[PDB]
Amino acid sequence: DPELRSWRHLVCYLCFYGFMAQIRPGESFITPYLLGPDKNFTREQVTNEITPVLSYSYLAVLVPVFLLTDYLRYTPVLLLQGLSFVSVWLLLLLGHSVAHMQLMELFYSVTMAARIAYSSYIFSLVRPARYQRVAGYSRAAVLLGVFTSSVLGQLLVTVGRVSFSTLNYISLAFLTFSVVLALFLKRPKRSLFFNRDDSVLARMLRELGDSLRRPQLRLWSLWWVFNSAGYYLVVYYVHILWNEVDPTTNSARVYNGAADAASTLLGAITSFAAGFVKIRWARWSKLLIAGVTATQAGLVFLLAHTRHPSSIWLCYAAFVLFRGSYQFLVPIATFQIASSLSKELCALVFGVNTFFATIVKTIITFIVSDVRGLGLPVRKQFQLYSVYFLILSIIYFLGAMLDGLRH
Ligand SMILES: CN1c2c(O)nc(N)nc2NC[C@@H]1CNc1ccc(C(=O)N[C@@H](CCC(=O)O)C(=O)O)cc1
Repeated sequence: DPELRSWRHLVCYLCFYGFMAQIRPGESFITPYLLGPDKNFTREQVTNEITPVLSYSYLAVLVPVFLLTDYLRYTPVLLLQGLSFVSVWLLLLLGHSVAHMQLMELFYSVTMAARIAYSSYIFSLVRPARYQRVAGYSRAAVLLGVFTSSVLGQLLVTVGRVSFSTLNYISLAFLTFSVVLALFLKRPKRSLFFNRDDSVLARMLRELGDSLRRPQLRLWSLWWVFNSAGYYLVVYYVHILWNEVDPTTNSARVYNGAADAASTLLGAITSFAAGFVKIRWARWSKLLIAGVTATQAGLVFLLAHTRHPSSIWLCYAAFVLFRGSYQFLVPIATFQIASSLSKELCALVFGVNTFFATIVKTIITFIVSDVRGLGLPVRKQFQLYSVYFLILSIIYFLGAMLDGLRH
């Protein structure tokens, strides 16, 4: 056992690493960079040969990372997420082939699988009497870092007048700094599943079928599997659609970072406003899902049918409201699933729901989006995503009536 770190030097460093690990100013401007005059990629190569590999590689690495997150005690995977972000921005700046960007999506899928490597790091690092204050400060440092990277990426592009290549070298400097900050993180001695000194598995399975027959876990897991698979299929491809609506030559008029900083600012407001709604609106739960999914059905339809370049701000508003609609139902889903679950059980169910949502996301993106399937453009596949939410909101509205008139 090593020497214990100072407490104020620990929380001010977890909230500084969790702030600096989100600083990727050129993250919202990857698609205007790939579809720009610096990359030599067709519009049909980005939406049908590169971006479906993001959902393929996410399915392949979600279970290896989630096991390696708990086996390696959450410090090498926070380093793997930092080194895969450098490998994304090294393949952005030095990659020219389509296979160089399919590899880039492979490295970005490692970082998306390691998004829980920081939320579960401070869970095992901090004692439970001190955890909810540190998890409040950390989460408010993550969503401040996600906000201020899109603001810094927008101010460098619009006000600063830098190119997308220069912005990705600025983003590469903020990402090598996040690798150095991940080296000085205190590794925990025991983990939640594998490193525990002790069975854990036996207990889990035995305490699962009791919790599997809960009408709120079984309802919101089906939301997490299907209504979140269609969510991320919009977020992957909305930057390809914004490059089609307003195909500007000047990089300073792109405003992808202002539309992803506002969706983070609205995503933090609706997630805060959901915390006073998790319990008192849990009875009218299928009607809340069917009301938001039908709202997401109209916003994705509004994205797919705005064709004039002057209505690019309507496409920016129909995605800030789309991310605000989804991030409203995430604290309600996180509460109603993990209410009567253990911490080992809630880590399993949220990992299984994210895995099953990645199977649905892979099945749709192979049929609808991939060139080996249909090979649809981003407008004709956003019309299929619009009727995907409309099919889902009708199923939840029938469930809010065929289980709502039985009283
Ligand atoms: C970088 N960006 C991108 C892009 O713009 N264009 C292509 N072709 N490929 C890619 N690769 C990945 C990424 C677009 N795909 C994603 C994938 C995942 C997220 C994501 O984790 N969103 C989180 C919020 C975290 C955040 O704000 O980044 C959410 O819960 O909605 C957001 C966008």
